[PDB]
Amino acid sequence: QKAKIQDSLYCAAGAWALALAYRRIDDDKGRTHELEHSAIKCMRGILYCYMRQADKVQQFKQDPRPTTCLHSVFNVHTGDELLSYEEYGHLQINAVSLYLLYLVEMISSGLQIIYNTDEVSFIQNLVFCVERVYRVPDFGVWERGSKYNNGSTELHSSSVGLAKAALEAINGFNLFGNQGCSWSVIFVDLDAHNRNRQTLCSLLPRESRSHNTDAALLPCISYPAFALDDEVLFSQTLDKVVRKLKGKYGFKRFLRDGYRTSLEDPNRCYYKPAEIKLFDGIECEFPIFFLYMMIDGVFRGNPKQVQEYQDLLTPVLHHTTEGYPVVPKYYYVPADFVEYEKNNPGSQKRFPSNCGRDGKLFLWGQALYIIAKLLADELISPKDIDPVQRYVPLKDQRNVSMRFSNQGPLENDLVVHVALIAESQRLQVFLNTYGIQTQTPQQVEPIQIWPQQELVKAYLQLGINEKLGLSGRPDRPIGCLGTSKIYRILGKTVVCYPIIFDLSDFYMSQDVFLLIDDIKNALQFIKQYWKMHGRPLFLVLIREDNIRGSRFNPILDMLAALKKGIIGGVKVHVDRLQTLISGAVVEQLDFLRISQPDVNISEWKDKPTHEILQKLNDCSCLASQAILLGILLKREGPNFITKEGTVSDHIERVYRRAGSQKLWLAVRYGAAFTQKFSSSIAPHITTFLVHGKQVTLGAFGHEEEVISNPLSPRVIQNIIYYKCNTHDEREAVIQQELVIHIGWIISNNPELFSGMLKIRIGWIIHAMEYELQIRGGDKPALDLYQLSPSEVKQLLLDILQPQQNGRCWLNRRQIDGSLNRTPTGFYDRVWQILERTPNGIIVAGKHLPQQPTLSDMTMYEMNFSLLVEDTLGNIDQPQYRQIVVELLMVVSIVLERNPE
Amino acid sequence: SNSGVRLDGYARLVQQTILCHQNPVTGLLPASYDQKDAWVRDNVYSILAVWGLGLAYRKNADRDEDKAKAYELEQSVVKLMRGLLHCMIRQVDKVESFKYSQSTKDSLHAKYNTKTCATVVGDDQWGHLQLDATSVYLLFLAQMTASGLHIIHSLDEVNFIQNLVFYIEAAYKTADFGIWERGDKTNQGISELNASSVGMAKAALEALDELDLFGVKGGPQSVIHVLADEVQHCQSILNSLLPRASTSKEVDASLLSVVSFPAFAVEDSQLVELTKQEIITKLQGRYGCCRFLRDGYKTPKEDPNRLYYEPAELKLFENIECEWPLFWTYFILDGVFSGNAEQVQEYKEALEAVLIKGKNGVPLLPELYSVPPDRVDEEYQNPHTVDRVPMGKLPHMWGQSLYILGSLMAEGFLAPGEIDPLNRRFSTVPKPDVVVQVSILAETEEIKTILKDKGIYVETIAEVYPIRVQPARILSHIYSSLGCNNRMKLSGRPYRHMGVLGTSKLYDIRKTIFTFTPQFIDQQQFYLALDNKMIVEMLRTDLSYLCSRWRMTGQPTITFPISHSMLDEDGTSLNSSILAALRKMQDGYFGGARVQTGKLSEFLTTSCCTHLSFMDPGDFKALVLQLKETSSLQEQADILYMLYTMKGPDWNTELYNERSATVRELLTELYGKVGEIRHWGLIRYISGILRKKVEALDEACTDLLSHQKHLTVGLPPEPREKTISAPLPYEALTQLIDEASEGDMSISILTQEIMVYLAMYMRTQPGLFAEMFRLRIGLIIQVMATELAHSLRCSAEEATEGLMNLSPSAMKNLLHHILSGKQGQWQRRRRLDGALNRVPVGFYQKVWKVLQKCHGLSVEGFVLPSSTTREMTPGEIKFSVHVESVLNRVPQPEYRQLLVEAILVLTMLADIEIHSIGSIIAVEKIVHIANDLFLQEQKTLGADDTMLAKDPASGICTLLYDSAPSGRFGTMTYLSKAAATYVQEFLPHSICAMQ
Repeated sequence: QKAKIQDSLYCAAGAWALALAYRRIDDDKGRTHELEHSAIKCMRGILYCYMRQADKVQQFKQDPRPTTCLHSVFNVHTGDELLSYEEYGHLQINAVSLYLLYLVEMISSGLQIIYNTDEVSFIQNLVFCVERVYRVPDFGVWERGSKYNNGSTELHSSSVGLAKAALEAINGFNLFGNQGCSWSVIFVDLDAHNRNRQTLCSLLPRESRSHNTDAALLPCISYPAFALDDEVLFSQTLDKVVRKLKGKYGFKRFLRDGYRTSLEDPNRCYYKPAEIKLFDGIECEFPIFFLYMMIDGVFRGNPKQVQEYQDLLTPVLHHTTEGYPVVPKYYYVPADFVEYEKNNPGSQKRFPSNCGRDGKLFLWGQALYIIAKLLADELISPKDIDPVQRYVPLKDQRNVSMRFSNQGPLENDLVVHVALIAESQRLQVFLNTYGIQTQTPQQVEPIQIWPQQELVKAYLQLGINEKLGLSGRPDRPIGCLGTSKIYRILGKTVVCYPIIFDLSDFYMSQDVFLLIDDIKNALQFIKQYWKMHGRPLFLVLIREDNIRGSRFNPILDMLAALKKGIIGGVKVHVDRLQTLISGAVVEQLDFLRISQPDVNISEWKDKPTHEILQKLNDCSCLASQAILLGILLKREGPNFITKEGTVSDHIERVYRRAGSQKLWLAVRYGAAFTQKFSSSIAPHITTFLVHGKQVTLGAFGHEEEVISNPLSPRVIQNIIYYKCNTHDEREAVIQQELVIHIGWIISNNPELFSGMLKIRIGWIIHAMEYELQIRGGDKPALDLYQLSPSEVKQLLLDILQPQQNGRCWLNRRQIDGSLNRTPTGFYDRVWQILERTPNGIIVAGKHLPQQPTLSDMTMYEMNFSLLVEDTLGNIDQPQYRQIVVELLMVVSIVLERNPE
Repeated sequence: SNSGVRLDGYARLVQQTILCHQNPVTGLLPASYDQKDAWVRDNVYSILAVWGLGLAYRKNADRDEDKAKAYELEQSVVKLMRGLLHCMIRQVDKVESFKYSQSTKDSLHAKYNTKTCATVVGDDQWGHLQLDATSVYLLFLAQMTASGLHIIHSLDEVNFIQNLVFYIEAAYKTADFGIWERGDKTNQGISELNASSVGMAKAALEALDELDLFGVKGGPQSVIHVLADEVQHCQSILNSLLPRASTSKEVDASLLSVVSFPAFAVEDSQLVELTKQEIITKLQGRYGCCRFLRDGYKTPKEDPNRLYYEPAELKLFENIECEWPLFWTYFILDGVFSGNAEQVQEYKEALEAVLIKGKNGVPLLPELYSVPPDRVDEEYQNPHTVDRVPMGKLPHMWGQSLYILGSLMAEGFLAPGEIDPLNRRFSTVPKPDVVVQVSILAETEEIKTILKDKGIYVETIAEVYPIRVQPARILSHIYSSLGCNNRMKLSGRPYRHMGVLGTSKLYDIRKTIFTFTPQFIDQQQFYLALDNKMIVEMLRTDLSYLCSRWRMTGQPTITFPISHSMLDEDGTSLNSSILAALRKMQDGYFGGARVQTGKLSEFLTTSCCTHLSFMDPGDFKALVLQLKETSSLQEQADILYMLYTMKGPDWNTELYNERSATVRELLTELYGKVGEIRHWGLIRYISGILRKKVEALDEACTDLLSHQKHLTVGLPPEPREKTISAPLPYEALTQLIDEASEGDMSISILTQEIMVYLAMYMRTQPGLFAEMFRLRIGLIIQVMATELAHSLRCSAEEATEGLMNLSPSAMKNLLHHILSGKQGQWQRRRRLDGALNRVPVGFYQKVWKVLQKCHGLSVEGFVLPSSTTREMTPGEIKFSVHVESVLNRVPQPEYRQLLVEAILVLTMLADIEIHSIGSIIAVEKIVHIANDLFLQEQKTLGADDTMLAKDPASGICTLLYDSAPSGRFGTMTYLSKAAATYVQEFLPHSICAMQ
């Protein structure tokens, strides 16, 4: 009574392929009829089964968790669940993505599967749910996830690749087929596609952290997907998988795999540690992947691979009573050759499975076999089986959408359009007096300029259905690529500017250098991740408060450079908005129509309420006012009433006044009051996680929290703010500034953080303060809370530098140890040391027994690196740790140079 | 344009009315109100409006928007269609169980659920039997798939539809709860046949004759195959019972749907006009029409929280029947359909006055209008005068959809020929006649020589090697394999007797031509085919029946082999009857049809051929010795019967030392020896031992029941006597006949023979059964045995022995003579009348009229109270049943008849006077007074005592029995004098008679 999704879907695809093959006969006697209707019935059934569960989709749309994951296995007799989610996991996205890709495939073919508008809304909700696949770990195609099989989830490249392919294919397509006007389209966000592509390109070399190579990579990089457009990296991946996974009887799933082998017993779902070491060398064999390699070869026009793989497949294939071809599932070795096989790999002969003689079949296997034989017999053409041109040759890759630019693959010379708009007439005339031309918005009456929240509320409006219960698109910020387009709402043109220009309660937005660097970064990002037809539109706004006297020079220089035409190697164009908007494609949104301080903490802590209120009244210092407000809120509460309204309103007013006055300590203290956070921490933490680094939040010398997997923003905010309440006052904004700066630097200068594994903001800022104190020398060390954003950025870039001689070597050792620097190749040196260390290594009271780490671990896997970092991190003195690692490197060199 | 505005308005109305509760995913609309249920009939009927609207869009679309609108409407239709199909295909076990035997327990549920398509109720909480819903569903499915929508995807659905065809094909002899889910007229529902279900099913079976479900791109196996005899049986049943909906209901309004827009199945348009005029003159009201007389639904009485009506509907449900505008909105469509326009305007103006405007100002059809609870007495004296008030649910999707479809039809946007691409509007076009082809062949060379001797040229079974002939039981066994699936546990069509309509047409099986002989020349089933005269009469009636309808294309073809049994005793010449019949069927006129002769070579080029595709490949030893040595058929049959009963049901007799001769084998062999002698004295005896059953007994039985007649098996008295008031399955009927006949064995055979004879008599001459209300086979046996005894002047045993020895033609003639009706002279006819209780035509009405003016009529203690006159009506059967039960207490037939003339003379005499007797009347006392007066008059004349004799147990003179009815000395005058004297005896000293 158990049914999978992948096998039935593959069988339906094979039946559709056979129907398309037989369609070429006008006297078919209706044989195409039953195959097409079988495909339609299968797809209607799977769609009905998906739509049966509705609460889980809504729950997953908000809080993605294994509890709220959509079920993947259910009874085939009545379409109901039979097994609890505590024994399966049920979390799997590759099936949904593959189903979407195939359904759009047959819709483009000419088949009819959808009937009413409700299914369109369901498809929209499914797309919204699968947009967030790049963060949540999956159980994997093989259901086992990690090779240890203990009950943990890890990221898989194949799932994200399939998601990217489906997201690209579903964009801008009419779902009803031949007929459709305004209720058959699909809307796609480019930011999700860009993030998925980035995650692929980062994680593509290694399928997972715990898996160097698996055989499941082929379908993601073969006919079912066609997702890897890198040729050379494709060639190296194919060569690696072929070399490491080739077998006499086919392809194994991956190395050290005891799946249904002779030693495996049906009594323990989770494998005990060190059993994987015993499980090697007896891995089961799957010949189905010969068929996939046959498919890849025939689409690549290489008959030599076709003939070699056909010759290899001929003897292993089995026959029925009538001689029908049979492809068994897996191959196993008898118990007699358990040890003899280990000495000589492949010397002995394996035995066929139960589903290789009679009474049992592997329908997925015969489906792939029949489709491969159909393609090999040349009964159809590759274009017929792929009407949506998923795979294209190198000479046709010139003017495709969402993949390549019109300039060619190995070219980047995009020109970006930028529009100049003023804000006030006085500022406009002042700029005109200096030659800078700008337009105040009141002469742009036909066109309307709106902020970014109009678009998010509009996107929240769509995708709402009353019968089922639907919240539509979640309220999320829109990236610069989305806002670079032009919109039409109710027949009125709408243009928006990037979120960097809007007023921000934070303080670093008042620095001209930070804004210049940010706008340059945005321009680069637009240049390098733009592929849509038509030049992008960029809107820039200048406020009269930005000039603020002597600060008016750098903005003049930037505007002059913008007028010149080139900004750091990026070509730019400037003209009036009316000419740019005219003659350009505008995208339509028609869904809406259808639908020093003198006050100290200790001295004034015990003062009465009225005295503190009077002191607040008669004092003008900002720091004293802020500290009195803090004492009042800590003692009385935020709901207290003061002379200037409520406590919260007074805090907001004084914080805004400090931000206008640019008192960095005052604005940071007010920000700590406001209980606010940036809306970009999650991208930084997830990109740090996918890079391979680790992030720890805490204070130097105090408790620290380690993060190893992506987490919801609520939990991270809670833990960081409880820590903040425990130890200090103005730190929260400090770690915010450091983390945003570090993320930006790693985004634009990734090689600067080379050698980093565990990044610790507290140790970084302590090293920063120590270096600043050294630079001060005789003069007292300047307080870090009063440093401008430009100064902290410059000091961070200076301390993050590779460093040179001249300074005291002790300071270099301290800063290296604080950053937890490690030499390149240290981990492999430690591993080769332990392999040649019969007893072990004991440092600072920690023991590293050789037997468990040799029987559990291998060369390049990350778990050893984590363990060695854990045992190394017990050293209190960072320079002592650096001395220890240098000693380890010297020992490794001297021992490897002489084996005697 | 104006048409665009009107179509937009109609689409908006449909969207706001019916589509708002479409319930996607499942596709099942709720069955109105807050009931949370889905009735199949309402879901089927609620799609016609959307369907017609989409077809109106499709022809005039010519634009992307209208193309998309038509597409979405068609996709919604197919969604709803598949939603209906899924619930039934989920329940194949029940249809498989129903395919064998008939019962309510193994029937499909009538109320399916919402999402997940589950069950809501069990099998003992609702009436789960509605053939009309399934039939009308399949009719619209055929119409839609003929239109050009793909509804069927998988081939297993074809097998399921084929199984459902057999599920509904037995509607002409299966009783159902009814369209109203209320059983018969009163509650405590008993299954009873109605004309609506049969009429609905006839067109449904007709529609799927060859209509493939795969469209123009089908294959060799894409067409549903249906027979033809069931359609003719349904048509005959409908024609017999068209004026009245059922035997308990005088008229139902639901007959309009059968004889209007959905499923035109009716002929002889005079009956159409008659039933329309009758329904108009009897069921028309003020703001609507009623379903049928005496229904209490939604009444200020009845205690609505209670079911199972108590038998006290005297006047609590008279002339207060609420209303039903559904049959009103039927009339507008019926009128606008064919050629009528002024009636359409009249009905539109009538119905526009009774509409209710709700939200947004849109038409809304109320369900019914209820009489106010206070103004009830006035309506009893002035019917259809008191105003009514709306009450009950009114989201009536059925009526609104039909009304909007009718309005769209009348607007002229859509043509009548588009709704029905099958062209069902021409069922009233007469068909002139058909020509029947008959082929003759000889079994052996001797027969061919004999036929050529008299000038008849034929051919044997040889010389025509390309064609083959075999009996029709092989054909039925072949038919028993259609629509068979092993994965779905489907056993295909069950075995049934094959009609003459199917054997007439030619057949193709694996590039071969086959011909099947008629079933009545089968001598291995029954012996009634051993008579040449009967063979002639079955040929005549079968040719007449074949030439009557013949609704299938091409000319017929009948094969009539000549057997060895139809030669003379010498075996050197055919019988005179056979030669005469051959000469009559030559020259092109035999019976009542034109018959053309020839050879199969000429007939093959002009004859219908049916291509078949589903058969393509994918001390007892002392007794045995005594039996062996003894001779004579009597001892043979006796010893075999004793051995079979005692130890030989299947035991081997070991009479042959080399072949194991079982008892059944010996009895089967004895038939061959009996056949030559033509001894009709033991063939029945052995047939009773082998328990041979006649085919099509249930069809003849239901034909007898359909004529408002009550059947009865078993000789008197009670409780051995039974009453078959409803159709029964073949096994139940056979078991009932067995238990009624007891161990006499031959009684069952003679009862079956009489039943067959009466069935054949009913169709030809349905006029000899008047004045007769309860048929009694046992009484017929007693009467016929007594008649033969009187004719032969022998004892009862000799009369019976001569009775069994008579040929079937002798029984035919004698039964016809008895039915026709053609001292010791008057007593015989009097006894025959008493035995057959041939009451006059207007007896019950006059009895009721007299009972209206008296407290009752006592008959020897038993009393007929006058309170029954208000509990019943003269047209009802129960009053007649009680009257007969009162009259049949006395055993003597002469007593029954004399009571009859006495009560009649009281009836005639009651008209003259205008008074109320106010007393109970004893008929026996009047008869005794009349007899005493006759005795006194005869004594006064001077007749000697010998003629004024006294019967041993009567007290009535035999000369009074012998007296003729009329005349100046008849019994009628004495009865009138006695009745008048008795009336005077209980009268207040004043007659005051005038006329």
